[PDB]
Amino acid sequence: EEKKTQFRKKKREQELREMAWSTMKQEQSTRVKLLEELRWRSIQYASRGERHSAYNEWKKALFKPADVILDPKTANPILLVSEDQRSVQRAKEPQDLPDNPERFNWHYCVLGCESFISGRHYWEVEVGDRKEWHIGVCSKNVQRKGWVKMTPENGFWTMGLTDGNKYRTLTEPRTNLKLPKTPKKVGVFLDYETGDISFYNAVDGSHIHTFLDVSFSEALYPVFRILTLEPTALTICPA
Amino acid sequence: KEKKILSGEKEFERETREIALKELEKERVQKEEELQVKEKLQEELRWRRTFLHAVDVVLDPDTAHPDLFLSEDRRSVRRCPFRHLGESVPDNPERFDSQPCVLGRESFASGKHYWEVEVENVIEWTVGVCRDSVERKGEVLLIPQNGFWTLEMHKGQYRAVSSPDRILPLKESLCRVGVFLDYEAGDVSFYNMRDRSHIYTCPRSAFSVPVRPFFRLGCEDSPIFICPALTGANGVTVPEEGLTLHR
Amino acid sequence: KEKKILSGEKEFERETREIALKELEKERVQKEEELQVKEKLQEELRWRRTFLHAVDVVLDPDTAHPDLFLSEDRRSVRRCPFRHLGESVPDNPERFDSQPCVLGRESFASGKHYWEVEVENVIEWTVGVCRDSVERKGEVLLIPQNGFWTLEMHKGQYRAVSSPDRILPLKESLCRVGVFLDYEAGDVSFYNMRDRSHIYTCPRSAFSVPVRPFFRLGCEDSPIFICPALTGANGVTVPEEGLTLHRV
Amino acid sequence: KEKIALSRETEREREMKEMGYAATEQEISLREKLQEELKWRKIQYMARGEKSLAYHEWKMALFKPADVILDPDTANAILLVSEDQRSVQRAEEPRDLPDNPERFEWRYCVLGCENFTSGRHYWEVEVGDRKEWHIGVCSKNVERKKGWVKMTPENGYWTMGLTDGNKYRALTEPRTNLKLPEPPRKVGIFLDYETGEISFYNATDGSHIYTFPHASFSEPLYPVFRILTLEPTALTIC
Ligand SMILES: C/C(=C/COP(=O)(O)OP(=O)(O)O)CO
Repeated sequence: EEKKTQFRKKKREQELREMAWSTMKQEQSTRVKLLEELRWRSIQYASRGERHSAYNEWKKALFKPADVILDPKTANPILLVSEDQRSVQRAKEPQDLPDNPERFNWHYCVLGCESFISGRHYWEVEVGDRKEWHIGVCSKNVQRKGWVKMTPENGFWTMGLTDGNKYRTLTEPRTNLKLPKTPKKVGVFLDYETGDISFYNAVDGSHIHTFLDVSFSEALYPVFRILTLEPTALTICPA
Repeated sequence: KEKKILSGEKEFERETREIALKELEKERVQKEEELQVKEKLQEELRWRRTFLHAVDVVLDPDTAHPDLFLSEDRRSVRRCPFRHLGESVPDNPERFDSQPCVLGRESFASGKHYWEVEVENVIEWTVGVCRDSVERKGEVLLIPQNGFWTLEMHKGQYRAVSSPDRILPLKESLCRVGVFLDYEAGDVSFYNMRDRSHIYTCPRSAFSVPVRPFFRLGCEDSPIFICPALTGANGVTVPEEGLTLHR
Repeated sequence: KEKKILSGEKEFERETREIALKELEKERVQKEEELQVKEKLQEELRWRRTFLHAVDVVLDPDTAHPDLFLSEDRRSVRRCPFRHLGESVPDNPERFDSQPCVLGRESFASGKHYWEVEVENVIEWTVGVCRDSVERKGEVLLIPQNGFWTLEMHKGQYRAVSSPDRILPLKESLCRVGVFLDYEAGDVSFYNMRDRSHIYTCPRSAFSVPVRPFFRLGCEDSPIFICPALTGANGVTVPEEGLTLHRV
Repeated sequence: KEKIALSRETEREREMKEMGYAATEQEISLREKLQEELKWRKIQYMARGEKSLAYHEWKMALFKPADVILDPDTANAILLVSEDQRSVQRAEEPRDLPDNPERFEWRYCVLGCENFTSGRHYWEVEVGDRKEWHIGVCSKNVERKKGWVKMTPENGYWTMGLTDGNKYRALTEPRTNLKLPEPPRKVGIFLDYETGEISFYNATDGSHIYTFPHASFSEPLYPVFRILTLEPTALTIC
């Protein structure tokens, strides 16, 4: 009878050996992936790389392109969305639309369609020669009915321009940014596991701002905000 | 007979299934009808929620400081020179003891409201809004961190939330002042009701509790008047010739 | 053999029964919550209209005369001669072509409303309330018989519903005028807005039809302004110091 | 024979499992080392945005510290090296020294004993209120006799000098002058042989000063200190 028990133990321990080898293989793959990723990170950080010889390269290497589409079901009744679902405009008078429980009734915000759970993504937005805008990311369980301050402690990570000359990031209390140039296109980058949100200038390559060391526990959406009536619209560059 | 008797209850089980199913059916239809009526009510509220209301305030003689004299209509007050020579006013928990202040009687929790006050021929006064849960015994500081949103006149200058570093550069003396409240936006605004010109707007803050009007009088022997709401011609007779110049 | 299978299925049948009971109690608790929210809704509706409503008046350009000039915000009107000539204005069934009058955009069915008008230096004006089923194509006398409840100024005197035996003995010039409406009591009143004093009240009548604001401008190039409702600070940004002396 | 065969197969599978686990441990150790380096570089770059106090921590991690000892046999006649072989002060007149090919006949340069074949290294030198000096690295194959070798980064010399206390300029073509509002009193030199990078930093507040162009190395280098003006302020190495 001891032979049968030895056979059973041999089978079980063989299965443990198989699981050990599988763990080994995942470890090796993770190591080689981390090595190549670190090389790409090094060439990205290498200097203040701004002569386009890196920005395109490291953006296509370490971040995947995302297609962002605007849904009318979230827009405040003031806003207008195009047939391509790419641009946003402000109307003179509010429209008459039903009060579904996923619409911004007070703020002037429109959300995207898809959510982000894990990974590294990016997108590009055209601001043109506007005088007022705010862009960023937001959580899913944020408050949509009423007034709530746009703050990371409430679920908003945004920045933008007001008054035609004042650039700022929306924190408690608000801070002032000092740029030596006029951004015309803005690139937004998101890294989930690390907790990194980055705003870049997409025409030359300079660096604007970075939210870092934040623990996300839910899903994230892109968010846009406008407050003025202008002949210029907010365009989302396709990819 | 065990098989037969144990199979005898399949009809009972079927009956129980049946009654459960019909109960589910009337539950479905009933809840659908109730949902329809609720939807109609919600539509009416959505239409009616975007209006501005003009209110009329009557003062509350329970929170009044022991040294304040109110008119019989409860629409004017004055600060009297130690009128308590033989008068006793008991100290209930809702009565101010060290501050000469009066509160309104209505509590708001939604929507937009506004009202008007006449401050002509007065020297020091304070007008604004306050939370109902504010400390009333002992000296307190009228600061938005405690729940007070006020505008004041002090030593010939116009003061904001009572920080002495943001005096306002007004051009003439104020005669009629308007207070405007928007609850869902954390909006408290002060207007001048001669040109209907915007004067001041306080930083937005979440209320989370009902709010009440707040008046404070700092001078001696001087009245403040609250303008009543427009009532038209109710309680009076309109002759066929018409009513002209009613007082 | 059938007894064992019968016992095996009987336990499953008895086990599947309680599905009904959790379904039932969940239905009951949800019903209780819905009834609570409905009663709160009804209570706040009852706390709703018994109030006074300050209205935001915007004029519609499909009722105006082919002679009046309107502002781009639809809150001002003036009378100008030989400016719209050569421009084809459609002949609508609701267009005025007899008298220079404009109507408001909102209709009223119940409750109390009031608004204000600015008549600083206009020489001939008429303001009031008209039924939305009045004659628009003919020279209708502005009298309460056809459905006009108005106040006007004519050649330097303030007069009532336009019977010339109702001259109002005013004592000062009128700069801002308030108009008040109460549907249930059939009440239309006119107020002087400098000190909030009463000017006139029209004889009681039943409307039975939705009513609208009504403005008529005489021979004068001076425009008339309608005071907008108080908005506060919506659509603007508030710093941590506050918003001071805001001019649009 | 069957029971012992099953037992020995069990022992063989046990050995399989244990060496698989050992290889797993070595692999996770390598991965964790890579993770540490990645995070160190991340904060290094993020601090380089404006400024930080992190400067005097991250070098303890990325590059190994220096014990640089001067070589008197490479010391020029007009410079006297202290007995510690750590600091050198310019002397008035070239002392009695036999001709040495390692000694710069025209340049007033001193080379250290050790050789930087590979790896990453750094060192700080205090200047205080120094009026003129030149700092950097140079290779062995270069010319140490002819004085006509101009200052370019491609002759084996990676150097920069401060002159008058108001031009902190690199020894390249053209005369690249770099602006620096605050006159530092201690400067750090960072060498990366694998990628051929030279970094010139200020050891007061972690202010970036200069980055050389990406030219790959081909030979181990040696430290170079050049003094052309006699000034009481000296140079000390840390
Ligand atoms: C109407 C506007 C509200 C802005 O309120 P805030 O005062 O919070 O402005 P900000 O400091 O930029 O967050 C957006 O709808």
